Amino acid sequence: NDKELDQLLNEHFAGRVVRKDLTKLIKEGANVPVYVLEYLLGMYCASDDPEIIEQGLRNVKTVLAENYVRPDEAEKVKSLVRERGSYKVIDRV
Amino acid sequence: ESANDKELDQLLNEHFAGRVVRKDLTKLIKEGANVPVYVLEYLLGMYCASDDPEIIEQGLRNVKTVLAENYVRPDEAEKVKSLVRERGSYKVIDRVTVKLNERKDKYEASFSNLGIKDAEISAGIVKEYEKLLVGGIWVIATLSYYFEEGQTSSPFGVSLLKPIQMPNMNMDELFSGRAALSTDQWRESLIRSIGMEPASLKEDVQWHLLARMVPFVENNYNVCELGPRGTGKSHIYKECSPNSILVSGGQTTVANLFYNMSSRRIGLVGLWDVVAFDQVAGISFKDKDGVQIMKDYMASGSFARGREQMEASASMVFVGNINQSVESLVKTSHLLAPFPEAMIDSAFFDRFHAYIPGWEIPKMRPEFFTNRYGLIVDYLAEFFREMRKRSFADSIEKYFKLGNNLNQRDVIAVRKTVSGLMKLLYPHGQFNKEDVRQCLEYALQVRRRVKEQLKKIGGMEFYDVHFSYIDNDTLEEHFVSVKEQGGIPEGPAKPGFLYTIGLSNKGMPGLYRLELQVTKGSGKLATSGLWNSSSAKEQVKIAFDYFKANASRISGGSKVMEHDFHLHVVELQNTGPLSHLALPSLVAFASGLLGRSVQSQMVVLGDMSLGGSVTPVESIAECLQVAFDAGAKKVALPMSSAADIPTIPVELFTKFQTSFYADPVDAVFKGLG
Repeated sequence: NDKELDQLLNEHFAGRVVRKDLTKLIKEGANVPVYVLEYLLGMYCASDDPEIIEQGLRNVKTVLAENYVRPDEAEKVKSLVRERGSYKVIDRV
Repeated sequence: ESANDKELDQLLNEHFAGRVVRKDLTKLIKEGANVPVYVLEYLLGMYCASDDPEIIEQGLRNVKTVLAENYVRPDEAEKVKSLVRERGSYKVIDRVTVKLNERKDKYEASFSNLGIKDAEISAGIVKEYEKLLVGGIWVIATLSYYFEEGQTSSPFGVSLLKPIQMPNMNMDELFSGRAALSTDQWRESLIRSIGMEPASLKEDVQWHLLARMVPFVENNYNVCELGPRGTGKSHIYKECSPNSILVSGGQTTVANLFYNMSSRRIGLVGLWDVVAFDQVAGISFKDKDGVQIMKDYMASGSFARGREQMEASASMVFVGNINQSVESLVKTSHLLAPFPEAMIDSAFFDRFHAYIPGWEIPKMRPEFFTNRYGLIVDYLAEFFREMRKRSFADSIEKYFKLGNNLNQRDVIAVRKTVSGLMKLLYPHGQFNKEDVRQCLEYALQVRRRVKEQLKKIGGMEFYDVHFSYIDNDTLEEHFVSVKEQGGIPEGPAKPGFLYTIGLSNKGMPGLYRLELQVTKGSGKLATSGLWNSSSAKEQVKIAFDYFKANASRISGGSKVMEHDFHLHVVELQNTGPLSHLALPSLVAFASGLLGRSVQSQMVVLGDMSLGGSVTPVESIAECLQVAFDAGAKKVALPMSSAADIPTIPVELFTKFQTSFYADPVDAVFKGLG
């Protein structure tokens, strides 16, 4: 029935279920709120295949690592925007 | 030794060419210089070619001449400005930061000592050295002045600029160098890198020195260290790191430390990698919520101020002086009595990921300062800063599991400390099981010390202080002791104390202390410190059942069913778990329930079955020798063990008042007198 519950929630609350335990694997260390990671894994979950879950989890880790805007380097980021014309960053807007 | 020292020197010169220097000559310059040490390191790296004494001395002359000529005294600062205007250009040494004035779309450099705040600098200089944009670096600069009437920009411009710190980091080369060296060589070189003599220090002191470096590599990694004066606790945080700040006096307002709402600016915890509070005895915050904000940040790594929650990665260190003896402090409030009373709170100390026993380190003496090659301080600091970005706390799950005594906070603390040590010693990521073994043992021990102190403060809630780790291959559970603190006293103790001797699981004779606490209850039995052993719990249950069975013969009216008993096993020699504990448990129950103190300096030997059958003392001579070593004056033995008395040495046997009982009840009677 648990799988039936997951089916029903996916049917009626699509994109709102995140398979809690997975996010704990990312509590290894980060600088991002838990619910943000929840939403990211929700978008990148794709399916229930463990291989696909692991691959999307790796993609999420890499995405968080690549674009963080750690405050001390914030000014530097400005220059990267000014020199390159455009730059992608993760931040609270 | 000397050959090893020299070959290490060529290894450093080979794999870290241009990043190593004889650090002794540095103290030849330091005294007459206001410049931070790492700048001197970089300059000597630039101005020294080889080990020719003439070359070394001439390079030292050159460096002194450069510093004397081009330094800017703060009071002299205004003078320099005029010198720029009259001569058109002027060369200075100063720490420069850069910000992008988006209103003018131009790069403005700020000279902190000189007082200039918006000197125009070209985009090329900015692009060459991105470190200018992070926290500003010490550079040699060529100021230029150019004013036209009606202009709006700052008339000071910078034409030439050369950094005087390591501008870029190549950790691929660092990994190559580390892989090219042994673990012992790497650790010894790291110890040299802070200017200390590796050969003059013990291994334990080296590991505590590395524990000092740990806060530079793990985010939000708190640590507290109290010790005798003169051990150089504050040297590393104040001089040998541009990524650390030693807040003096501990007195800091929450607006400066964490967040200033008026300026909408983050405090120190967002600017520096390590914030070290010197001489914690003076810590006291004007606003009472300051301790609350510290607790929140230390617990979660982020703090909420007003309506906004903000994260910070600063690692907090608390260094303090100890004015008493080591042991005298143990019998004080606990160990952190030096800490201010406003900071004496169980929830506060529960956040400390580590205690560093600053007392064991020998006082700093000039022969402890190395004269050999070591990494440039700036290079080491950049290494630490980059290593902050990685994670290695998952290494334990490859080989070991944590014990069941560790709650989530203890688990987090031990993972953080293991990760920090692992990053310090093995940045390259290649390591074996025994290395992780050593690091995990160290982390568990240092966390356990905080656990003991917090237990001494809080009573019962933090009882699980028997931290241990389980191998994944042999499933052998290794327990870690505080060693230092975990070193027979004198006079009768209160009922519930007794000292027993037995062969551990390794078959070695060892001493253990049994602790019984009796409260009003319903005959329930609780156990702690039994190494989670099913067997030891079984003998404890056997002893409790036998005591319940023969309560009338011993108590004479005292009711077992009306009182709850809690027993605790403390191993004072780290020999291993003991299974032979039935008779000492029975004597414990008898002493605790009757309220009678056991005879002073008596060690009970032998064991019993559930029916009360007494067993002969295994390794009687060795156990007696151990009793003599620990200070036992009286011994209680089974009658059947008397057959092994002729095997006892005469001189050993003459030292004790030997008691032979017959059955466990007679053992009780002998014990209680």
